[PDB]
Amino acid sequence: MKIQTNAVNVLQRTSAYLKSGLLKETPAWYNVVASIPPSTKFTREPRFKNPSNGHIIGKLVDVTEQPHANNKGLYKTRPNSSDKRVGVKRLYRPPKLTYVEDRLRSLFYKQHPWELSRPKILVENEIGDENYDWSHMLQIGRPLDGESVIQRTMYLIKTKQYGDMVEAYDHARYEFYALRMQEETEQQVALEEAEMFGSLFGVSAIEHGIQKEQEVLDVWEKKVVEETELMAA
Amino acid sequence: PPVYRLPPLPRLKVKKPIIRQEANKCLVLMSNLLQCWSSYGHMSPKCAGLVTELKSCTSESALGKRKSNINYHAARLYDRINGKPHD
Amino acid sequence: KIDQSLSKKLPKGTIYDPFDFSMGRIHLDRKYQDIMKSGANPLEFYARPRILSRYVTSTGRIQHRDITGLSAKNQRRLSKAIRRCQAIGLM
Amino acid sequence: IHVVPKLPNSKALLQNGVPNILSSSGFKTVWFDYQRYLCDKLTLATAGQSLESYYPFHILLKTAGNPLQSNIFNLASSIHNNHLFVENILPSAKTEPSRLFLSKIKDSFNGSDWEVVKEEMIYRAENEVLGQGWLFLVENNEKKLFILTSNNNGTPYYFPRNQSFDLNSAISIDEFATLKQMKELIGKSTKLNGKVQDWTMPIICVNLWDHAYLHDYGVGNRSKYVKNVLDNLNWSVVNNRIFS
Amino acid sequence: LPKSKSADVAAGLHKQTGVDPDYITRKLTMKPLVMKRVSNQTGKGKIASFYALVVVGDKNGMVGLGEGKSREEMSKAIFKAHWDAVRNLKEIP
Amino acid sequence: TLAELLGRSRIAQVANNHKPLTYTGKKFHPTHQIIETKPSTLYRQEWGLKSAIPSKIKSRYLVYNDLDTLERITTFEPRGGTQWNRLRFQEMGVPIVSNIGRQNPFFKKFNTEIIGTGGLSYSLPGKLKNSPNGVIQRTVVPGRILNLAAIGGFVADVVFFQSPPSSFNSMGDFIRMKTFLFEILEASMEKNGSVSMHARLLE
Amino acid sequence: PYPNLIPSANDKPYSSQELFLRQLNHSMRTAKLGATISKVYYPHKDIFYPPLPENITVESLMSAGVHLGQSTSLWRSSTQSYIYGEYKGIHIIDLNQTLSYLKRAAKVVEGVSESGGIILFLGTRQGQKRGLEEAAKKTHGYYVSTRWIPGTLTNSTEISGIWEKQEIDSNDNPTERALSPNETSKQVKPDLLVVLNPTENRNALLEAIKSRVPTIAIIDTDSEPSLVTYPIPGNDDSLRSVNFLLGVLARAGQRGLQNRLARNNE
Amino acid sequence: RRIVPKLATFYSANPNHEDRINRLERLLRKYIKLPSQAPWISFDEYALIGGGTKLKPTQYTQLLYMLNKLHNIDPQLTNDEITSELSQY
Ligand SMILES: [Mg+2]
Repeated sequence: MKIQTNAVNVLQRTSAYLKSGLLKETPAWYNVVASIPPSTKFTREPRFKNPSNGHIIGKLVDVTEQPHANNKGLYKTRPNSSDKRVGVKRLYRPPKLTYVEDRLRSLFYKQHPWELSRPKILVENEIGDENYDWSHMLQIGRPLDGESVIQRTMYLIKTKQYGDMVEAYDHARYEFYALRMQEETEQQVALEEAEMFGSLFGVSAIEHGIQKEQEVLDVWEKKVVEETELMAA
Repeated sequence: PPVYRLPPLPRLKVKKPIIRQEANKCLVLMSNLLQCWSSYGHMSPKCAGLVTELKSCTSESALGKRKSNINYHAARLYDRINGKPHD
Repeated sequence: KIDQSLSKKLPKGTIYDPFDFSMGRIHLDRKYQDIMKSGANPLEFYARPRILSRYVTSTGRIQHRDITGLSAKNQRRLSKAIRRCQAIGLM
Repeated sequence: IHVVPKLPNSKALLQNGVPNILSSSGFKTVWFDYQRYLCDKLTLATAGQSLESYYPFHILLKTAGNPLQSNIFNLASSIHNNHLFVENILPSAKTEPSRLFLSKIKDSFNGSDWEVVKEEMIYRAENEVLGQGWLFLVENNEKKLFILTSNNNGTPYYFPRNQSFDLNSAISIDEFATLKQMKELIGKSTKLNGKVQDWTMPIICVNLWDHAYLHDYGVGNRSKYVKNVLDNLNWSVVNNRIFS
Repeated sequence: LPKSKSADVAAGLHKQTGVDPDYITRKLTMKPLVMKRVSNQTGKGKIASFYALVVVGDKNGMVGLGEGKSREEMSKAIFKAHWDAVRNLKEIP
Repeated sequence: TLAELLGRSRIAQVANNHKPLTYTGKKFHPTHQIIETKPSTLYRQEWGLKSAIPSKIKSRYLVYNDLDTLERITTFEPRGGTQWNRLRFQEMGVPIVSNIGRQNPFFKKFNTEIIGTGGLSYSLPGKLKNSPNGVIQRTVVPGRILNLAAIGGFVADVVFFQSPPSSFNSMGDFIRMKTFLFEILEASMEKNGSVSMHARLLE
Repeated sequence: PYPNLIPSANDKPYSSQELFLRQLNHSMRTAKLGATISKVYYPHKDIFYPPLPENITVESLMSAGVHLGQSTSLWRSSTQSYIYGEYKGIHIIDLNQTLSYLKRAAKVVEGVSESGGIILFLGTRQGQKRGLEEAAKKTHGYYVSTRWIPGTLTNSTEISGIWEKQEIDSNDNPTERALSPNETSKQVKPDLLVVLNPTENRNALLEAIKSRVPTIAIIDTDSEPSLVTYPIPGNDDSLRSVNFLLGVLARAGQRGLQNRLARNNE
Repeated sequence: RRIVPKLATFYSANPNHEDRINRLERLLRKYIKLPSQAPWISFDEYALIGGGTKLKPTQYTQLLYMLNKLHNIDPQLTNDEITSELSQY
């Protein structure tokens, strides 16, 4: 798609019309568009930092900047093949955003498959309003999950209570587990209490599941009989 | 595995919409009767009920009972589902 | 009594779902369904007809890369090995 | 996130409590701390769920039928019930009980007096609930009122979670029969969630938890506390939550 | 109840695109550049069509080209070309 | 910065995977993060993803792989059955313990293997569960026999005193129709992450 | 209120209607009681209470989902300057940039509303209609949800020929006098076309630039930004992000309308 | 003064019909909680007030749906405004 001249040069085209006398009366938008000009500078702008990491895009490590011996003990005395190629496309193509937390997230759900079954609302509430002190896991607006663990790990890393990342992660995991156990106990005892004081639940979860299975089975059975009849004939 | 991307086509549409309907009951009965009359001589009473069933089937007309719209979804969603590069 | 094709046997350790009992599940299962792939040049197996015969049709034809599902280079090596085999007595 | 609502003349309440029934400390224990705690617990339970958006009453109604997630129901029930109780208490936002309300009472309790009804309520409170609970005077789809006790976080609204009597202790034959009838009714509902229709509305909630009385009245004298509450409650509020 | 062609054009432009009719009538002056007769081989037969191509322009750097076409006689095609030209007026530097 | 906010935010929180949504093989645990909406957000087709999701979907839960693909459609499946299996398991209340003599992993470079249970149960084994009728010794659960028995979102090995002919042989391969009661003995968990339950048929 | 309500007898129970009324009364007074729920997103609240252009932040835009661009494989490289980076196989739109463009767009929307121009909100996607209509109501403006018939501005006399035109004060009072048949047949062109899916209605954009009308559009990471006078970089696919931007624009135009009304009164 | 279109739907395909639907939709929204418990104008009859030649079957069916639901509001709870809006049809 070519860069369209005629979408942004509107006021100029109308100003010409007004000058001529093709237009007797000025549009409502004319003064407003004059006051607030369009961009009209549709450039490819280069980028020098990856925002997520903070790696430098533009720079090249020199031969003089690498004085000491390489892996396999060879001193770099020349530019290599890649150091001669003009790496301009890297300045312009947008950076792949990388986070240390993504790896931790991946690890957590590998270690805890059934944490995936806990449903996750992705529809954000005000991201600016929140204010979580990751001294502890249990934040108010946020629920208990692998995310909270990971945030705790990051906090530990920052504060240097656990200098190592792995140890901090383990600690966060152990904090999580206790909380989860407590949550589990809460629900069961609440259920027990309800049973004791004459509460009545019409459909339990397992009963519901059985009912759901039953309809499917009924559907299958009629179909299966028809299929057997077809096979016979 | 080996993915296969098509070029830009005029219109994604099944070439022939074979419906794949079931074969006729009357025809089947007639074939069965024919098979029976292969064996057992010309007209023995092993195929006494089969002939009657055939007659019942082919009383009002020679055959008993007398389209697949997949074009609509392909036609609709071709432009989306393309990996056609921008304008 | 009923045939095996119209009833999905859920394995012992597995999870299931209400849907999993259905005809539609069985249909879905029906729809959705080695040493050379492991990463060793097939031209070691030219004195091993037993293993090379796996990559060959009942008559003796070599199977296509669409069928066998190999890396192109690895497929061509396998083919070479097979042809070497049949040049020799063995295979 | 669920947070406690701002009561009218809050600073005055903090300074004093409630003129007759609750002290400055005793009111703080029942509301300014306990209610807050409850709200925090409810938030913790329902942080990332779909329940976060809903009000406590609506949460309770959603949850009532589910056997699991009873903790959420309990918390939601408590929060709503406690604020009803506080609303009943409040001095302003002298008012007498309404004429209509009195006529309804008369219709219900065999033409008895309001003092007699109060006395019957306090007797019920004394006898029925052991430990914690709630004491409601409710109104159902049949226009007559009746007294409804609940054993800790039992709602007056939805009869399967009335939580009206304790099966931890021994029970009567009549009570058992009533339970069986309720269960049958529940089974008759025929929905996927399995939740009956019910139109019970609370007119006078009272908080029989120890968070209200225990500071002021000690471990005994819960009956006395209940009597005091009945004597001095916001009647305008009660009148408002009476007519259809 | 109720040059002329140019006035009618101007009026039509004023309806369609809010352009000043009086300006179109007076200051703009047109000039035909090409005036073909053109045809299509239809099953019916050879179907002729009058093609015009008509520059219009106020003589103060405001100019527009326009083309128009009619199966009926060339006057209609020229009118259409004129219309097109006035729609496409353009300030040259 | 914006980058930091993005890293924090709820789409970054969902750990990425390109596992099949349709996997006809053996499913021992959840593959994908289940994602729910509220009813209000569903009503205006918003799931907190890149795009709107089709109005044909009326279920509140789903599973996805890609926010947007080359085909101009998010790769999703509207189902969250795995949560219900977990909830069923919780209801059954049979605590998972390692049959091998080992310490409970929740108490005390990276190991990708499943730490104890995958988090379907954080229940501890030592508790009893009282009721009006009394202290429940035997856990009663309804299930279906297949030929193995399907018991509340899990397949389980079964044992009995005598094989009942009247129920079985009357309908040999339609045993799935009739729901039978079960007494669940214990739940062990193997290295692959499969929950190996063991039930007992009651009559 | 409720004049046809037949109330049940005092000895009898409540009727169905009476019961419903009682429930409504309960809901109004004492249902929303136990707590108040601060810091949570209600979808409807973005349409009926959108924030002013000033008070919008990057965080709010991110919450809306405006940052989520089309895809890595569906990239129009024309839009390169707007994009921040890629993540989850998706280009992510620089949101400070988005903010500045939105503000610029909001200001021009306000200006034309102040001048008494015809603003036209174009939104062909499924869920967009209601919010679009609300925005059109907010400023005394116009909208299109059902498809844009090609040539509404270029071929106005054929398409928009047989619909009623009106007269208007310096205020917005109909001043109902009879429009002459010559007075009626002239085209009534918008002074701002504002689209929510420019990629889906290229035609409308083309018409606008031919018809000499400034235009605003939510340019996603696959859309051509040169095709419009005032592009707002952002997520056009999700319904809520669009509504947020649209609602903001409506609010900006509403303000300008209010200012115009005030100066008329003066 | 300014010459300006009447209907906010002016630029849409069938503006009059859209406007008519909008009022009914607004009413439904207003009285959406009111509990629910025939002789509607024809397609041709509706066209004369509505779109005319631009009226489509789908649009008419939608209009009917909108009217029917409004009508279904329990007669005791119904409003004067609703009945006035339905009077037309
Ligand atoms: Mg898009």
